[PDB]
Amino acid sequence: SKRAFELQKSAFSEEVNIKTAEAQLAYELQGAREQQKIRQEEIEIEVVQRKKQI
Amino acid sequence: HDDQDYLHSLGKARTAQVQKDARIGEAEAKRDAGIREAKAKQEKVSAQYLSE
Repeated sequence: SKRAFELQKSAFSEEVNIKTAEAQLAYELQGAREQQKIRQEEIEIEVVQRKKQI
Repeated sequence: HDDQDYLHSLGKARTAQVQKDARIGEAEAKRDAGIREAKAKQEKVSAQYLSE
């Protein structure tokens, strides 16, 4: 009985840990995805500036 | 009265012969208690893990 219980508990812990591990790093994934556009505009700043430095 | 311990051993023989019965009864009782105590322990643990 102890073996059956431990096997089932470890099996459940497998996917619960998988889902958690996705959960923490979804934040970083979306943060980088947004930083793409953030830096795009932060660098378009001086593009616009140098356009009229002409 | 015997000061040579002649009759004390003759008395002690039957005391041993009854003490063997005294021990056999205790052995019966202990085995009979332990068998079903362990079995009931087994069922309760099995059900507890089933609930877990």
